Amino acid sequence: LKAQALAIETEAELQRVQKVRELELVYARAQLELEVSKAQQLAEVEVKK
Amino acid sequence: QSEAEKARKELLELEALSMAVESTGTAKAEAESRAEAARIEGEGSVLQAK
Repeated sequence: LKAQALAIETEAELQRVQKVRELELVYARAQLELEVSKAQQLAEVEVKK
Repeated sequence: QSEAEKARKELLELEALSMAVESTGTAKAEAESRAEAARIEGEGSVLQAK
């Protein structure tokens, strides 16, 4: 019975963790894009100056 | 006294049988009660996990 309950709770926790981590990965990718855009723009302006 | 001991041997055999019956009955009763309680708790735990 403990194995059954452990399997149920493990599958639920794995589903939740997978969704949370995929959302976090998408957000991190967006943040990285914004960071590199800002860095390259500032580099361009300082190089031009 | 020898005749008395002759009878006492059978008396002690019967007493040993009775003692074994009593001890095994008590032990099995307590063990089965605890096992049933554990089974019910496990099924409840499965439902609570769901």
